[PDB]
Amino acid sequence: GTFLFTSESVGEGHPDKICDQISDAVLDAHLQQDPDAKVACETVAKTGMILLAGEITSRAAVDYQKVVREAVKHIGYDDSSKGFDYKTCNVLVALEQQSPDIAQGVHLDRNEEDIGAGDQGLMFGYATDETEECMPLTIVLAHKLNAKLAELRRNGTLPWLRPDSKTQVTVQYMQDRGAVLPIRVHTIVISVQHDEEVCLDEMRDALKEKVIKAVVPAKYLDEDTIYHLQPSGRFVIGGPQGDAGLTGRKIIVDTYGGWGAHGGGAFSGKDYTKVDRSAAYAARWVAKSLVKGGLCRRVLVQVSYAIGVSHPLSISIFHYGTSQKSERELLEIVKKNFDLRPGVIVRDLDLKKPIYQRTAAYGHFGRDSFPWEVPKKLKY
Amino acid sequence: GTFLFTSESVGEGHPDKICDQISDAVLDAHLQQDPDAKVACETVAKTGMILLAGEITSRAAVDYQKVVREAVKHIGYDDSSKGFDYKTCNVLVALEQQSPDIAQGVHLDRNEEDIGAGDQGLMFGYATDETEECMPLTIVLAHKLNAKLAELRRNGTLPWLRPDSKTQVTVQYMQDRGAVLPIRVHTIVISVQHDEEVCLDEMRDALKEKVIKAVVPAKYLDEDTIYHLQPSGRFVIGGPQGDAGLTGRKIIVDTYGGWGAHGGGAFSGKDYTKVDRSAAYAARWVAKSLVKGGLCRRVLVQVSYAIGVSHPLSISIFHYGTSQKSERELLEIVKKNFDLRPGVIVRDLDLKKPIYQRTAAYGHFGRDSFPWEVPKKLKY
Ligand SMILES: CSC[C@H]1O[C@@H](n2cnc3c(N)ncnc32)[C@H](O)[C@@H]1O
Ligand SMILES: CSC[C@H]1O[C@@H](n2cnc3c(N)ncnc32)[C@H](O)[C@@H]1O
Ligand SMILES: [K+]
Ligand SMILES: [K+]
Ligand SMILES: [Mg+2]
Ligand SMILES: [Mg+2]
Ligand code: NA
Ligand code: NA
Ligand code: NA
Ligand code: NA
Repeated sequence: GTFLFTSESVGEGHPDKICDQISDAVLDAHLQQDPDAKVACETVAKTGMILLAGEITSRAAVDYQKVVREAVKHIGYDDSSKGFDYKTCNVLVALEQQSPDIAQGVHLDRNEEDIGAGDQGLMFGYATDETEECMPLTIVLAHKLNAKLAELRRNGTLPWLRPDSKTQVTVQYMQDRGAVLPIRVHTIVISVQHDEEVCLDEMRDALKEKVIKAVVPAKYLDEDTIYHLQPSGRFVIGGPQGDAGLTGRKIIVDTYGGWGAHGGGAFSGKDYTKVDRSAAYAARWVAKSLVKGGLCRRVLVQVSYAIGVSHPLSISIFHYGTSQKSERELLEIVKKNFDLRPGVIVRDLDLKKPIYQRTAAYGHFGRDSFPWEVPKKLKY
Repeated sequence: GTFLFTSESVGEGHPDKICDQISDAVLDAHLQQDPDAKVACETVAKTGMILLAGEITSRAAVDYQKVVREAVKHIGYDDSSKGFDYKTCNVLVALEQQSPDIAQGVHLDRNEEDIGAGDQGLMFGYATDETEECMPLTIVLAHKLNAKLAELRRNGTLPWLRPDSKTQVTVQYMQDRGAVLPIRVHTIVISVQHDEEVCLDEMRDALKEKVIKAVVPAKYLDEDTIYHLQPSGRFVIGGPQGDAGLTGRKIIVDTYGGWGAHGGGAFSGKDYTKVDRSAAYAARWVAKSLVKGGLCRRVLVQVSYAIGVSHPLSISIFHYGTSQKSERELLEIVKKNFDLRPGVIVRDLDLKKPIYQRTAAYGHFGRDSFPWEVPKKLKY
């Protein structure tokens, strides 16, 4: 009756995550001045380079040099010895206006509530009662391991740490009438960029004692748990120098860690009219509302859109057998309680607010009581 | 008992797909000369620009200008009137060697069969008996609609078509003891870039009569089917000019269209040591082998790895209730019949062969009898 499931997370300095954070720093900078900015900002990172490419139509005056460099500073890349330095790297900009053909078909001369979806696409939300925050334990633990690394880097207790990290957690679960129950941690991987001086044994001991034991409850760890700590043996070169980064290349880290499903679209760098983001946030909100409302223990929600059309083309509910109500009944409850037009989601979830950089590391869900994490009280 | 499910596909000229195809053209060019090339080539596209960024260590001598421009030519962007021209666009290259720290931890001085995984990560394979090729009908139809557009563009019967397109198909299904049975097509979306002269009514009529009816069996279409054809109303600006493209931004189009699951890693531009690709191909091979072997009607396979470690850290089988055998029994069959070390997968699936550009549009699975699509006969 038991099975394994694995999820990963990455740190703030993983090169793809750098790009997500920069893209959302750009979005936030625009929204601070123009709440209706149309933003589709992709970021690419390689040795010494941040490139911004995409489409922005906005009344804001944004200093891209400053915004990019401040984001990199916050992440911690502040010296050539670390492989990347916000003070001295190249920032290149290839940004144009939003296509007028898109604008006319999506939002021009439309009532805000009746704005069209900014694109076609499909999106999923997911929730599971296995944690209070309604997220899979595998990814929660993986994120917290990366957060702990950043904490110990920033507080100076492990000064050999650098910002680029990856973690991976395999949990053994039991099945429980469609719900899942975590039993134990089967395997943990941690890889983190480090300075030239620290030895492998010092790092592996610190990762076990000061990172894993600080994060993972002892009840989940036992004599059989497998640890792969600095498994490559050496990780001095890191950040964009070690591996090119791009926005939207961590979409499973950003969401459910392999659980649930994904429609494919990236979140970062996009304003609310891009339903890839807003409708995925709304679908999470629906899923979490169903679980916290006691209607089911685990649920997957699909929605889809066509460019220029406000109402979703399809809505689907999959409850894994964890409700007394049928999926059809849950779908009817959802349709009676939620309006998933993007021009309504923006109001319900306050999606013109410049909080997006905060979403761009450690997952978009299960944290911080963002609006999509506050369940809606359902009438049925 | 019925539900809706939606999947999308994109055409060869969608800007993200352009990048996937270029990344895999670069990979193939290296593999033609050096079967052991280490390749991690990301591509970015915006108005007038293809940028290559990443890491390649190879004995090949590759003319990146030629390889990139030939790929864009094949896609069909050959004139400024179409928004992009292989003859005149900018090709910029930011390629460095593979990090020596990665190389030493993954493959240097290792027996090929015992090469480490090139990264940590998780990967999924999926198969469903609802089509002969063991793929979801929603995405099969979505891909075929894009292929039909390209066919009618290239044969001159719809000369107003351009290469950038997106499609989306919503199917109504019945549940059948964990398997799924397609009933009818509920909604179809098609958006395709077009010339300045053709009118909306001509396009919508052609898309219904010459594209949809040519692709979708009439038995699935009825008076209730909803058609969103050129729903934005105008799509003259397209390709990278309309929307920036990046490699690895169509990972759900590349795989199962929202069905199954995804571990997050992109395929294109990566040689076999990157388990994001090779282990996902192997997991598809496992899933399809289980379904074609009669052991189940629908199955999801998870595998995961740590950088530098050859054997997977976890393997999991989820059969949706579609087998008489337990998931544990299927897992034991898989473990007895498959060796999922990357240095064995490469031999079984012939992954040094330069066929990767062929995988980079219309999905990596369900087509062309690639090695991962030829089931393994299972002993149990
Ligand atoms: C293996 S390259 C993909 C990711 O793995 C990490 N990485 C880079 N170099 C190493 C290394 N030497 N050892 C382990 N992980 C690494 C970085 O987070 C990078 O973005
Ligand atoms: C809306 S931008 C995202 C994708 O949608 C497509 N697209 C671009 N412009 C339009 C348009 N005017 N109408 C419909 N789809 C478009 C292109 O495939 C692009 O990559
Ligand atoms: K990369
Ligand atoms: K884009
Ligand atoms: Mg990456
Ligand atoms: Mg895209
Ligand atoms: Na274990
Ligand atoms: Na819509
Ligand atoms: Na319909
Ligand atoms: Na491994």
